[PDB]
Amino acid sequence: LVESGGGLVQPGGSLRLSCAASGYIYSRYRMGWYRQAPGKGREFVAAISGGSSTNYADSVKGRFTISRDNSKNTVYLQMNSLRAEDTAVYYCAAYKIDSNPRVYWGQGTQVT
Amino acid sequence: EVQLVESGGGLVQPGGSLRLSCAASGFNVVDFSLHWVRQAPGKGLEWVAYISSSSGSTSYADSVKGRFTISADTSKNTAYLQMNSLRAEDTAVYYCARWGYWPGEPWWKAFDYWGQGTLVTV
Amino acid sequence: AGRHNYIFVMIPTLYSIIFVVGIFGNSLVVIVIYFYMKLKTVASVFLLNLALADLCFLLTLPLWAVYTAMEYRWPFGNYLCKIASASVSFNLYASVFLLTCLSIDRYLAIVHPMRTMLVAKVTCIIIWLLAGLASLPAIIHRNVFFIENTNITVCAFHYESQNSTLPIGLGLTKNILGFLFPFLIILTSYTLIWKALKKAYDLEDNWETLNDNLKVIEKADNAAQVKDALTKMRAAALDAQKATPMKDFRHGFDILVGQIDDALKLANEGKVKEAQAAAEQLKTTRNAYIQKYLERARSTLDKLNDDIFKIIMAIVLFFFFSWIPHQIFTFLDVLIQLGIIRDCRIADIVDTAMPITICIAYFNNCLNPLFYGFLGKKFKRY
Amino acid sequence: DIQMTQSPSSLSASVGDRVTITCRASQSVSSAVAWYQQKPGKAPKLLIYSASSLYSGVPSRFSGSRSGTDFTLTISSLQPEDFATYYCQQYLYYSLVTFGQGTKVE
Ligand SMILES: CCCCc1nc(Cl)c(CO)n1Cc1ccc(-c2ccccc2-c2nn[nH]n2)cc1
Repeated sequence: LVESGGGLVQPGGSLRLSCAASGYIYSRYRMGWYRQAPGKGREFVAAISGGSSTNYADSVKGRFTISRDNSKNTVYLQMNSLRAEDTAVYYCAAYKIDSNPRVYWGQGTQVT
Repeated sequence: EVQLVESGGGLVQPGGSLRLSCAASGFNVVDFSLHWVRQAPGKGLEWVAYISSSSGSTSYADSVKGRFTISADTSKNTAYLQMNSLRAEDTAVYYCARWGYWPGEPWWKAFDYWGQGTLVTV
Repeated sequence: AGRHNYIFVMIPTLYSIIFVVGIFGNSLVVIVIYFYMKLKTVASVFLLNLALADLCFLLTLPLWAVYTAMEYRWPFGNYLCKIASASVSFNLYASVFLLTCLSIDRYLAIVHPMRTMLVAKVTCIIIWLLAGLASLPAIIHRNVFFIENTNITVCAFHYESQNSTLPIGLGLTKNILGFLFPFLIILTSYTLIWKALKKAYDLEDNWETLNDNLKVIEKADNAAQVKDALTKMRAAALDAQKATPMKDFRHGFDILVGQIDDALKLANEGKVKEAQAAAEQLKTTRNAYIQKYLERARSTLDKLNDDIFKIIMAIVLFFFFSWIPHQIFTFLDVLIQLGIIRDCRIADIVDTAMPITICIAYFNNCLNPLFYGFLGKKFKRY
Repeated sequence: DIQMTQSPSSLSASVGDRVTITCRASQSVSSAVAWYQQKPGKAPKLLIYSASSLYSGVPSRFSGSRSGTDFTLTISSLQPEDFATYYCQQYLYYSLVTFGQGTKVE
């Protein structure tokens, strides 16, 4: 069970894509965001957990900031300069790599 | 109902004789074996002897073999037992019991109906 | 963490030794069953299909060997990530279904000894189709996943949420369809086997007591050895009458005890010569009513002498003994997925012992051929 | 000469207790064991024939089981009327009848 959030905005604007997760899918699972551009596959956008340092895509490091919250069990993505081809649908994945690897996807939210 | 009644009990000096008779009713001796189980005053039950009227068989306890003579009479539906050369140990309460024949269930029921019991003293 | 690398570097070599041992032994098993046994019985068809499923699984095993050796860096692509995991799950399901059918066949053969080779082949095809159907989650959801922004690829299980309830189902459909429902059928089919063996053994054991004591009467003329031998025969005749494998069996022993009672009659008086004359008649009664029920008791107990029963029992017992670590740990994962347990130690032990359990669970895949030559005295010559 | 031995020489129990009496035979007597109950001054009454079968007209408190040569008589609830000497018996053959020694439930 992985939630989602966010919406559309004019170019140059900012908005906080949110994604809450269950206690299982948050504590031990590396929670991250993947963008699936139209006519293209999903690509890494962010990640905040999983016992590893936070990671941003080289194309988004300038104006992206993924955040978390230990209380409400949520993860937020803070875009700053939404321009160029950032118009896409963002999936909130929580992958845990083990001998039975799992990738918990989520409902996508169209952003423009 | 089927009942068994004893008789012939009494007091006699050792070496005497008694005619302990086990009368039967309801059933017939021709289809049942009339045994004899005795127990000394305050002691456990001990087997003595039996009669197989249909098969003409007879047997005795080891302490009783060669001492007492047993017999049955199907005409009067009663059993008999003769006491010869009584001893102090022989004193007991004599119960006559009945027991079915092997083919069928009545064998498996063991001594199902016991006699009233007769007292013999030496 | 990184400490687990030292132990896990020896996982791929265990996979390789399992692969070579299985790919040799199960191939030998296939050729032996097809040539020296010619599939002349139903028990041969199921074992041959078990060997074929072992071949199918071990063919795709070395992919996971390098996958664990490369530390989860699956390079073979999506079209193999979706078929290797499918092969593994199909191997589990097909093996357990074949084992259940083998146990059911053993029960039917040694409890109800009454063209079935074609029925065996049809059931085998149905088993393969059912196992392939139960491997559908690995067909669909298994997918190559690019770890982070790097080029690392893993054959991850894609629990696409908001369209799937499966995460609960997959961990439980394995623990139920692959270990629980098969266990009940196999345990029932083998408890019933024990009951049929116990009744057959009781008749054979008690009739032996009649035989040995019968020999004692003839050889001894002490007038008391006849009593001692006859007493133990009557007690054995009564006991055997209760060892039901209907009226003929009961009526057969009612006369038998009657002859013992007749023989016991003259043993009391002292007619030793007439005692064994009545005991001699026991053979006449045996050949009429008891010998018919006496061959079935030995015939049923002779099925334990078959090497097939020895092999199947070893195969079934090891399969559920080697699957008890992983199936138990799989259920622990199911509980932890629903929030039942929120312990770091519980999560750690589940996520670190599971690599060993998978190796243990499929360790039986290279031990099935070793159960042929060890217990199959006929199979040794081949 | 099958010797029959009774373990509880004199069982002591109170009303409502669940009592057992154990019988061991010298040889094997199959399931040919009967249990009696001799109230004092009266002839014994059969309770269980064939070591496992209740007699007609007997309350279902008395239950008997056979485990090889071990024969046990069990009373589910010790009613106040079940206070008497219980006697074992083996009846493999007519001339081979040997009783137990007596367990008087007090
Ligand atoms: C000896 C076989 C080793 C298989 C294996 N070792 C490792 Cl490590 C992995 C990576 O997850 N894998 C892949 C894998 C793991 C478990 C399964 C599996 C086993 C039983 C029941 C279901 C599955 C399954 N997992 N996903 N779909 N089906 C299938 C493939």
